[PDB]
Amino acid sequence: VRLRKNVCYVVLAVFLSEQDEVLLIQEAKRECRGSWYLPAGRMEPGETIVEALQREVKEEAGLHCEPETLLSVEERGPSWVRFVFLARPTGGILKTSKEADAESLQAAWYPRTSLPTPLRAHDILHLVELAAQYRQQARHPLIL
Repeated sequence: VRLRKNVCYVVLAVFLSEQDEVLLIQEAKRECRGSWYLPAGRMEPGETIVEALQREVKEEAGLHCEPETLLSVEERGPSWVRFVFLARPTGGILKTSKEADAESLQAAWYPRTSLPTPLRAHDILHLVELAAQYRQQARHPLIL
């Protein structure tokens, strides 16, 4: 729970439902306004990694969640790190266009196979595939 001063630590949530839908958010940030991404943001000092994840999901999408696995850990140089969790919903209220504000314009569930446009960046396509693969394996355990 101690963070280095000149390091940026990011958490990102991939939700992939039993109906093969992904939870996306429509960015209110001026630097990518109206583009679509996954719930994500920067860890704050004093929070655990999973507390950060839950806060960002709640702020951006309105939902309560729990992590199911860590799907990917990425660095971009030594001063940027991202923890990409698979998460699942455990309560809260989906934050729709009714609540449009500076945290997010809306949150919405889209078919993994028919994602909205424009996407903020195309790295989440791979992160979503990781989730699809984990879900596939979980439903096909292959016990003889």
